[PDB]
Amino acid sequence: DLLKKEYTGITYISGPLLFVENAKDLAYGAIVDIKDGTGRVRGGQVIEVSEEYAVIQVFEETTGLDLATTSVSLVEDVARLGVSKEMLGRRFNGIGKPIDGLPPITPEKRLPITGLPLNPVARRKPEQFIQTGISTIDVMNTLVRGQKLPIFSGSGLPANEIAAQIARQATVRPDLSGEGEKEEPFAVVFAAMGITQRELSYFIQEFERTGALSRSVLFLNKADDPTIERILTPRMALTVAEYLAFEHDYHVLVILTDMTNYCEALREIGAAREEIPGRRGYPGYMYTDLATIYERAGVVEGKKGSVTQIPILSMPDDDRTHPIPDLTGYITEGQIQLSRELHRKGIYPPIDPLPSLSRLMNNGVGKGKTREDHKQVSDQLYSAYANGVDIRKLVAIIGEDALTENDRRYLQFADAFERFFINQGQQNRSIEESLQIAWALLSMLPQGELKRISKDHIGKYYGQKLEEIWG
Amino acid sequence: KKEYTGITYISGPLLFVENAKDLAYGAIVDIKDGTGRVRGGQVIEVSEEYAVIQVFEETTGLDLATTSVSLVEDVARLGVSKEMLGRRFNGIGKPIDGLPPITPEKRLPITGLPLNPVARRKPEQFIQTGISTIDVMNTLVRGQKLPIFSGSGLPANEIAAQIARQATVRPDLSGEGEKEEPFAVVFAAMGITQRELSYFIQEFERTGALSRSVLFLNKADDPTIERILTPRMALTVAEYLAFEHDYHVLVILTDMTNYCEALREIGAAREEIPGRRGYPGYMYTDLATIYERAGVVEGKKGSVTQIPILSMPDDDRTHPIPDLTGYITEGQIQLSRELHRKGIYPPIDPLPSLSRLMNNGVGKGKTREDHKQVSDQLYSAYANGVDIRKLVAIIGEDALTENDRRYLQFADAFERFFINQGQQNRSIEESLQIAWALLSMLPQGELKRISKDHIGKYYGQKLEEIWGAP
Amino acid sequence: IPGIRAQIRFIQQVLEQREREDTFRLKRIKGKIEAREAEEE
Amino acid sequence: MIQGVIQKIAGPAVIAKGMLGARMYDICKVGEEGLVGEIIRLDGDTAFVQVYEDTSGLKVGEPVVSTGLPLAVELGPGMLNGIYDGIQRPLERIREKTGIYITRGVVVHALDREKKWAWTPMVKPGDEVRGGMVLGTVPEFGFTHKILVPPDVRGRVKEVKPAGEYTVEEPVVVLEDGTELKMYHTWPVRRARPVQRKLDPNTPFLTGMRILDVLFPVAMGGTAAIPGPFGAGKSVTQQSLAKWSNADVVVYVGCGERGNEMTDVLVEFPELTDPKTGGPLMHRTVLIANTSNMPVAAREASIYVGVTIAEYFRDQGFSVALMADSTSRWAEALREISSRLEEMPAEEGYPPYLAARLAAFYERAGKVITLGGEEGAVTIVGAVSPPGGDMSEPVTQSTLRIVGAFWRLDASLAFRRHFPAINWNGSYSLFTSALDPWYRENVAEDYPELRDAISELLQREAGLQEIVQLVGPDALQDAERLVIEVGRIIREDFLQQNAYHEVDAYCSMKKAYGIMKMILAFYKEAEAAIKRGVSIDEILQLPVLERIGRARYVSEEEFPAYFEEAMKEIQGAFKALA
Amino acid sequence: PVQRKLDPNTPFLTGMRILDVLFPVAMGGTAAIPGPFGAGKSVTQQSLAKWSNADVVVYVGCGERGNEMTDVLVEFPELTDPKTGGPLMHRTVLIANTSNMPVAAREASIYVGVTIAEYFRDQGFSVALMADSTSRWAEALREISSRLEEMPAEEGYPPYLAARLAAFYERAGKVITLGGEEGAVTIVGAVSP
Amino acid sequence: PVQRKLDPNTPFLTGMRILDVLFPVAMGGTAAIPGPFGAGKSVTQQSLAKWSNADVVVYVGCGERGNEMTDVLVEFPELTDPKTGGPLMHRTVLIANTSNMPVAAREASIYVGVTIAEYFRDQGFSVALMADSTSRWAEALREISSRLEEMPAEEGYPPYLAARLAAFYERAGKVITLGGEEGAVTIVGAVSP
Ligand SMILES: Nc1ncnc2c1ncn2[C@@H]1O[C@H](COP(=O)(O)OP(=O)(O)OP(=O)(O)O)[C@@H](O)[C@H]1O
Repeated sequence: DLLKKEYTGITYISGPLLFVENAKDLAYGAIVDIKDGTGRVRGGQVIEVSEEYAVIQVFEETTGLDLATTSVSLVEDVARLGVSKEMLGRRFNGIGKPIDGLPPITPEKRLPITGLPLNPVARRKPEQFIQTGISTIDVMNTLVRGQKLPIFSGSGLPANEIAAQIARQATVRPDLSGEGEKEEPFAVVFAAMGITQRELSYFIQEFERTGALSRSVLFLNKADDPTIERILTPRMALTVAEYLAFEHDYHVLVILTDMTNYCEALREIGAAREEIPGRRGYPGYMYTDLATIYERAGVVEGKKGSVTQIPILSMPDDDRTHPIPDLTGYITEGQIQLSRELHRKGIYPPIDPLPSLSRLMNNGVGKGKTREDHKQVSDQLYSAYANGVDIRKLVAIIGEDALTENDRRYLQFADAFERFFINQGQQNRSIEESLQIAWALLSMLPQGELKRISKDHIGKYYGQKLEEIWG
Repeated sequence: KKEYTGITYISGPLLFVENAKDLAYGAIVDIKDGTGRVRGGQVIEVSEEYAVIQVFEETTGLDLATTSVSLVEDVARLGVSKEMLGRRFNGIGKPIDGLPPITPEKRLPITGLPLNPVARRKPEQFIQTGISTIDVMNTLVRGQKLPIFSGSGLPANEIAAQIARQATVRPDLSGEGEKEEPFAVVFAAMGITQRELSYFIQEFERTGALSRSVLFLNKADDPTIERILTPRMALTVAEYLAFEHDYHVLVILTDMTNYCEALREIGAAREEIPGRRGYPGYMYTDLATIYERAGVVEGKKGSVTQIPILSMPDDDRTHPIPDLTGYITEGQIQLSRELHRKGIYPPIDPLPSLSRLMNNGVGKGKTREDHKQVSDQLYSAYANGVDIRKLVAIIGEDALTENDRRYLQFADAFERFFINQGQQNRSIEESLQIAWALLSMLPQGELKRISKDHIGKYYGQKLEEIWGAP
Repeated sequence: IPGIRAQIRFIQQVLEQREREDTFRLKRIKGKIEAREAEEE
Repeated sequence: MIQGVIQKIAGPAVIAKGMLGARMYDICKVGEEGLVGEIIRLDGDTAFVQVYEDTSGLKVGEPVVSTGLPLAVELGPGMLNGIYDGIQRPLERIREKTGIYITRGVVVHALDREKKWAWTPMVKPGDEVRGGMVLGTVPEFGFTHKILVPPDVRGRVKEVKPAGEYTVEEPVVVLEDGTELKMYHTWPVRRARPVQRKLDPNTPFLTGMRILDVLFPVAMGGTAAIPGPFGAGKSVTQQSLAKWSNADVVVYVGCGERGNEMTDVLVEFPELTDPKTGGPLMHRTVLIANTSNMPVAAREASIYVGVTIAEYFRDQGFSVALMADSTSRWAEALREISSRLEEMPAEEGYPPYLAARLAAFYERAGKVITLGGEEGAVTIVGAVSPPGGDMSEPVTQSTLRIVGAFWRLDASLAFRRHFPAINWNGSYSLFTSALDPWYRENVAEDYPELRDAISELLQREAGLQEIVQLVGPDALQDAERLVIEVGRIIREDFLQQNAYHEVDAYCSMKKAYGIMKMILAFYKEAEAAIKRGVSIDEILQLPVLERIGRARYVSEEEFPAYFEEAMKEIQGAFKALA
Repeated sequence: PVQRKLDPNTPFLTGMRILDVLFPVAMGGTAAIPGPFGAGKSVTQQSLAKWSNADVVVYVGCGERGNEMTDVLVEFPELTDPKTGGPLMHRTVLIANTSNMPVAAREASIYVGVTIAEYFRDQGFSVALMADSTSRWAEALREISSRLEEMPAEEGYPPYLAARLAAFYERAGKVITLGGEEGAVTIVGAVSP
Repeated sequence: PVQRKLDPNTPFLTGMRILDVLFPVAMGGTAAIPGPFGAGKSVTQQSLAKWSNADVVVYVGCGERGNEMTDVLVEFPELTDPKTGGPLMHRTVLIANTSNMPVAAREASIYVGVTIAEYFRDQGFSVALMADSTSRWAEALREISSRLEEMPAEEGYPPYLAARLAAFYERAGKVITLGGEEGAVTIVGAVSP
C-alpha cells in the first residue's frame, strides 16, 4: 500500500495503448503512472491483463516515450476520486486535478469513479416539478427532479444557451406542491468533454453573471486536451454528484456538455483494441457504457437530495437515427430536441415539441402539483400543432385559397404557437403565465374542437385573448 | 465402431476433434456426453490436424474429458419407400406420428444429382388447384416452379393446405385421356410454430388428404441444420416417386424465408463472410439446387411440380429472397393485404400475379379452347374496373360513362364471386363458368380479346349461378 | 417524381456504402486474428 | 471439484486455466470473492467464463471454481409479491444487507428459509408419485400454492409430514428410495419444463385495451411482439397489461431497461387491486429487474428465469402472463458476448444463433395439459426496440416470423400524443379465427361481423387516403368523405384510449362492442342520408357525434343505459333530418 | 491469334429491317439486347440465327432456367436453314447450362463459346455468337469471387467484372486469319438486370 | 503557450460582402468553407489572402494544385498590401505540398503553417491561416493508418481524425501573449467533401 512497484518491460507503444510484459500483479482497471526518460509522469488505466502482458490505455499523448527508459508504476487498484463538500467552487480538469491555482482538496472519502447501481428497491419515484421557465418544457415536456432529460442539438444550434438558461431559471414551486416553503437552490456539477474555448467562455461568463460558481463543481476537458481523458470525466462528475446528493442532501443539476465527443473517445479505444464494432464503427457495448453514465440519476427513499441530468449532444447531420442519439433516447427519460427550421426563423429557444418527450411528466403535474388542467392542455396543444403542420403540408398540394375555415384556423394557430409560445427569448415564465399563453392560443380554435380538455376546464379557462398579454 | 475422444475445442455450435482423419467431409456423427445423452452433428471441415463438427442442438453439458464422437454415415442419406405416403417426419426423416419406422426400398443421397438438360421436356399439362384465380388466370403446369409471394400476416398456410387438399390432375380433359394417374403431395414445412403444426396435422387428417401426402415438418425451435435438410429430403422423395413410380408429385415448401435465414445462420457458423445484404454469396446456387429439382423428363410418365411459399420480409419484392426466387422460378402468385382486410379469401391479387408457362398448358386438348382469351379479358376488365374505382372517388358516378360504370360493377363482382371462393373446390369448368358470367356484365363487343366464336358459344350466362355462394 | 428518385438513389448509395465498410472491417479483423494465431497460436 | 486460476481478464470475460473437465454452460465462482460466472467455451486446458458482475480489481492467478451445474432457479413458495435480479437474487434482502447500492458477491437465497408455511398434505403413504403431481398445498396471498414433485422424480411415498407449519427446507415427503422432497426444487433455467400435451388456444387474453382485444387479439397461450421506437409507449402498454389482464399470475421481466420503470411498479402496484381476486395487485406479480446499468451477462439469465418461473406457475394450473421489457437488450447482450468471443457476426453484428434462441424462448409459451393433468397457460408479450425505429432489423424480423400477434407502434402517432399509437396498417393477429366461438358465446353473437365491418371501413379509409394526399379532402365525393370521417371517428372514439384516466384505462369487451355498434349504425344512417341528399357538413354537426365521442368515458356500470340511449338517439337524429 | 484485326466497314445483316437499318451492327461488331418477359426475345434471336449472313452459329446459354433451356433445346432442332432447307443445327454449336450446374461451368461457358467461334473464324468463316443472359454469367462470377474471399465492389460484384466483360467482347471482330483468309466473329449478348 | 485567451470582439474583414455581412468571422475565430469542385473555394481563399485586414497571411496549400501556388507567387509581388502599402507578397508565408508531392508531408504542412501563424501572433500580429484542403490531410492520415494496419472508423478514416482536427482548430484565438501584447490567429478551413 505504501510500497512502489515499477514495471520496466514495455514492448509496444502505438496510439493510445501501451503493452507491459511481466505485470501479472496489476489488477484489471487499475490506475498507473507512466514515467518517461525525462521524468515526466503520465497516467493510464489497465484495460486488459494476462500472464503475457497488460494493456494500458494512456490518458495523455505518447510523445517522448521509448521502450528503454519508460516505467509503469501502480497508483491504485481501483480508480477512485477523493470527494468532499469543499469541491464546490473549484475547477478541475478531466482527471479531477485542480486547474484554478488553489491546492488539492483534502478528501473526506475516496469513492470508486465507476460507482455501483442503485438498487431499484432503494429508488424513489421522481415527482417534484421543476419550473425551467421555458414554456415548451414546462407545459409540454415537464422536467421533474430526479430525471435524466437530454438536449438533442445540431452543429450551430444554441444548446449551450438553453442549458445555461435552465440552470439560471430552474426552481421548484413549493407553494403549488403544498410543501412548506423552502429556499434550497441547485448545486451544479458541470462536466465538459471536448469543449471549445468559445463555448467554455460562454458558460463561465454566464455562471459568473448568475453567481452560480460558488455552488458549482467544474470538470473541464477542452478540445486541445487528450481524447482518452474523456472516458473518466463523466464518471468523476457523477461520483461527485451522487456523493453530494445522497450524503449531504444537495439537489444537484448535472450538465454533460457533449456526449458525442465521449462516444468519439469510446470508438477510438475500441478501434485500437481491434474489437468487432457495431453501427458506424461504434463499439457494441456503447449502450451499456452510456447506461453506466445516465443511470446515475434519480432519487432515493429516505434521503432528501437528488441528482438531475441534462446531457447535451449534437446529432451529427441533424440525424436522430445516428447511434449516439438513438441509444441515448433509449436510455434517457425523454429528450428536448431542437430544430434548425425554427432556429432559422429566429425562434428562441428553437425547441420542436413534436419530437421532444418527457417520460416522467405525469408524475409531477396535475391537481396538487402544478394545476388541474396541465396534462390536458399539453395534450390539446400537441394535437392542434400536429394538425397545423399537416395543413402546412396540405397547402403545397391544394393551394391556400382552397382551404376550409377550420384548416385556416389551424394554420393561424401553428403560426401563433411558434411565434408566441415557443419564441420567448431570455424571459423567465412561470407555469401560470405559460398556461395563460397556452389557453390564449387554444382560444383561437372553436370550443368544440378542444376534445382533449374536459368541459369544466374549458368553462373556467377558455376565452381570453392574446392581445391582452401582448399588444 | 471407433469412438473419437480427442476433443480439444468446444465453442458455440462447433467442436474440434483430433486424430479424426477417417471422417469424410459432410459425414453425420453422434456426440455422446458424460451423462450419456447422444447429440448429432455434421463434419464441416477435415484436416490432418482435426475435424470440425457442427453440433445439432446445444453443446450444454459437453466436456473435453468425457465427450466421444462416432460416425453414423459418410453421406447423408434417406431411406425412401412408397410406404412414406400417409406419414409425418421431422426434417431429418425421423417419424413423428408414432407409427413404426418405414423399411426402405433404397437409401438415396438427399443432395440429389442435377438433371441432364437434354433429358428434359416441355411442360404441357396442367394441375387443377381448385382455386379460380390460379386455375383460370395463373394456371399451374406440371413441371412448373410457381411460388406464392405472401406477407407478414396473410393466410399463406391456409392456401397451402387448401391446395394440398384440392390439387388434382384432369386426365379426362386431355383429349382421349386416361382412367387414372397417381398423384402425391409432398409438404415441406420449415421453421413452423406449434400452432401451425397443429393446424397442418388437423387439416391433413380431417379431409383425408394424408393418405396421398408426405409431410416433413420442421419446427422453429428445432436445429437449423434440420431446416436446411428438410427441402432436400422432400425433393428426394418427390424424385423417387415421380421418376421411379410414375407419380405426379406436387411439392409445397411452406416458408423459404425461414430456409434462407437458416442458410445465413449456418454460413455465419462456418466463418464465411456474408455476401449481399448479409446472405451467403452462394444463396443463388443453393436456391437453384432446391428449385431446379422439378420438371418433366423425356420418357417418363411422372413429373415434379413445386410451389414455394415466401413471406416477403417487408412487402419488398426487391429483397434478395424474392429477387433470386423470381430469377429462378417461372412466375409468382401474389397475395394482397387489401383483399385480405376486405374479407376476401383466398386473397390472391390477379394484377401482380403471373404464370410464365401458362400458355403451354392451356388451350385445345388441355382445359378448354376459350381459356387463354378469357384470362386475358378478365385481366384487362379487372384493371379497368380498379382504375375507374379510384376515379369515381374524385369525379363521382354521374360523370362516368355507362361503360365505365359497367366496369365498376364488374370489378366488385369479380372480387366478391371470383377471388372470394372461401373453402370451395372449383373445377376448371366451374371457374370458367363464373368467369363467363362475370364477363357477360360487359356488353358483347367490348370483349376485344376474345374471338367471336367463343363469345357466341359461352356469352350470356347469368350471375345467379354463383350469386348464392360467394 | 424526380425528387423521389434522387432520394431513393442517395439512400441506396449510403446503405450499400455502410455494408461495404462493415464487410471490410470484418475481413480485416479476421485476417489479423488469423495472423496472430499463426504467429503465436 | 474442478479448480483453476485466472489467466486473462478482459472486461466481463475471464479466461481460466487448469479447468480440464469443466462442462459447457456451467456456473463457476471467479476470484477470491466468488463472482458468479458461466462457461461458454472450452479450449484445451482453458475455459472462457462470463462473470455476471463487475470484474474491476480482479487479478491474474485468482482461483476459479466450477459448481458443475448450469444456472438454476429455486421454484416453490415465496415468489409472488417478490422482486428479483437477473439470476434470482431477492432485492429486498440485498437492500437490507447492502445500502442503496448493489455490491458484488452478495449471496442470498431466492426463497425465504425462515418463513413458515401451512402445509396440508394431499398424498398418503403407499401412493405412487410421478413428476408434476400434487403432494400438498400451501396458502400464499389468496392462491392455493401446490407443491409439485420435481418433473424427473418417481417412486412411492414412505412418510408424509402431518399438517402443520414448516419452512421450505423441510423434507415434507420422503420416498421409499430415500429421496426427500421439500416444498421447493431447482430447475435448469435453459430447459423447458416438460408438459403432457400442448393445446390449441381457444380463449382470449384480455388486456383491457380496445385495439388489441378487438382488432389484434392474442389467445391465452399465444405470443405477441410489440415493437417501436423510444417514446411510442411500449412500457405503458406492458404496464397496462400487468394491471388489467385476466391472468392469474403476472411475471414482469425488466431486461436491460430503466430502473425507474421498476420503481414505478414497486411503488404503485401494492396500492392497486387485482382485477379478479380483488386483493392487492402486487400479490399476483413477480418482478425480475435487471436494469441497464446492472451486469450485461445477467440479461439472458433474466429472460430465462422469468420464463422458468412462468412455466412453474403454469405447471401449478394457473394462467400466467410474461412481459419482456426488451428482447432487444437480450440480443445486444448476446452481441456483446460474441464480440468478446471474437465470433463471426451475422447482419448487424449479432451472433448467428440469435434467431434460434428467440424461437426457443417464444416456443415455451402455450396452453398445456400439465404433468399433473391440470390446464395451465403461459402468454408471452415481448417488446422490441429496433435501432432507429427500423423494423427491418434482424431482431424484429426474426420475431415477426414466430409470433402470433404483431402490435406495431407508430412514431407519427406518438408524436401527436395519440395513444396507444398502434400502426393499424402494419399490425396483425393470427388468433382471430380461433377466438370467434368464444366471442359469440361470451360477448355477442354478431361480434365477429361487427369487427370485420370496422376492419373493412379502416381499409377503405386507407385506400382513399392516397387520393386525399393527392387532391386534398375537399375534392372527394360525399360518400368518400363520409368514409374518411367515419375512419376518423373510429380512430378518436374507439382506438384512442387514455391509460391515465379512471375509467378509460380499462375497457370490457361489451363496452367495445357497444361503441362499435354505435359507430356502425351511425355510418349506415349517414350513408342513407347522403343517398337522399344530405350535406356532409350537416352530418358532421349532428350532436349525437358528441355522445359517440364520449362513450369511452362512461363507467362500466353506467354503460348499458348510455348505450341504449345512444342507439335510440342515432335513429332519432337521422330520422329528424328528413 | 490472328494476323490483323480489320475495321468495322462492312455490315452484319440480321435480315430484320429495324436492326439492319436504324441500328445496324457491323461484321465483327458487338450488340446487347435486354430480355424482358413477353417481348419475344427468343424469336428475335432465332431469326438472327436463321437469316444472318453468319456461316456458323454458337449459342451459349450460361445460367438459364431449366425450362428456358429445354425450350431452346427443343426448338432449334426443328428450325430450318433458309439457305439449304436442312436442319439449322448442322451449322450450329450449342452450349447449354442450367442454374443448378456447377458455378465453374456457368462461368466458363462464354469463354468456351468464344473459343469455338474464333476457331471457326480462323477457318475463314463468319460466325455469330449469341450469349443469352450474361447477367447469369456475372452472377456466377460474383459467387466464385465470394468463395475466393475477395473484396466485393458495387452490388457484390468483383472489381474486375468490367474488365472480364471487355476481354470477352473484344474477342469479336473481323480479322485476317493466320492463314490469310477473311473471317469474323460477331457477338450479340443479352442482359437481364 | 499564451497568457490568456480573450473573447473575439472585432471582425475579420474579408472584402466579400456576403461573408462580411451575413456570416461574419471574428478576428480570432474559425471558419470552415466546404464545397464541391468548381464552386470557388480557391478563388475565395485567394481573395481572403489578397484583401483581408490581417497583418500576416499564412497560406497552406495542403495537397492541392501547383498552378495555384504559381499563381500566388507570380501575382502577389505586383499587388499592394491594403494597409501597409508595400507589395502583398511581403506579408505572406506560403506552405506548398501540392497534390503530387509526397502524401505524408500534408500533415507536416498543416502543423508547420499553424506553428508559424502562432509565432507571428506571438509577435503581436493578427494572423490569417488558410488551409487549402483539410480533406487531403485526412486522406494522408487514412493512408498512414492503412499502413499501420489500424481499424478504420467511418469511410476508412482513423477514429482520431476528429481529435486531430479539433487540436488544429483550437490553436486559433485572440490571446494575450506571454509578452503582454495582443495577438490573434484566424483559421479558415477548406473541406472537399
Ligand atoms: N416477329 C414476330 N412476328 C410474329 N409474332 C411474333 C414475332 N416475335 C414474337 N412474336 C410472338 O410474340 C410472342 C412474344 O411473347 P412471348 O411471351 O411468347 O415470348 P417469349 O419468346 O417466350 O419470351 P422472351 O421475351 O422471354 O424470350 C412470341 O411468343 C410470339 O408469339
